[PDB]
Amino acid sequence: RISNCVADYSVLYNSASFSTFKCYGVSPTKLNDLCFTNVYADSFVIRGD
Amino acid sequence: GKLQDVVNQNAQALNTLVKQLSSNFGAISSVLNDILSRLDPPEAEVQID
Amino acid sequence: GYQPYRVVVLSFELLHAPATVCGPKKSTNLVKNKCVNFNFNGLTGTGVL
Repeated sequence: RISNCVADYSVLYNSASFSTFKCYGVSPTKLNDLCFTNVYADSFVIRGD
Repeated sequence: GKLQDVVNQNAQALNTLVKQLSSNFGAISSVLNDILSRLDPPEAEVQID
Repeated sequence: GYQPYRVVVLSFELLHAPATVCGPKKSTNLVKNKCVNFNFNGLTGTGVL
C-alpha cells in the first residue's frame, strides 16, 4: 500500500524498459495531473502469453 | 389549485431535468469535467457520447 | 511468448474521501472573486471562488 507520496508517473512511463503499460479508466500520460486517495501496488511473475 | 398545480408541474419537470445530470447513462462518471480530466480524447470520446 | 514477465498492477481508488497521493504539480497562490479555472487535489472546474 502506497500513500502520501508525490507519485511521478511521468518519469516512470517514459522508460523504454517496460514492455507492457496498459491503463484502464485513466489515460497513461494524464496520470500526472490527478490526485489519488491510496494506490495499491501488486507484484508477481507470470509467463508471456 | 388550478394555478398552483401548473407551477408545481413546471418546477418538478425542471427538477427532474436537473437531476438527469447526475446520471451516468453508462459512462464511468457523470461529471463531464472529470472524465475529460482523466481520459485521453480518443477513448474519452465514447464516454462523452 | 513463454519467457517470464514481471508484472506490477497499480490500482487507483477514487472515492468521496480525502486525497493523499498527488502528482507533483507545484501549488500556487489563491485568487478570490475572479473567474478562474481551478484544480483542487484532482477536482477540476471553472468558476469564481
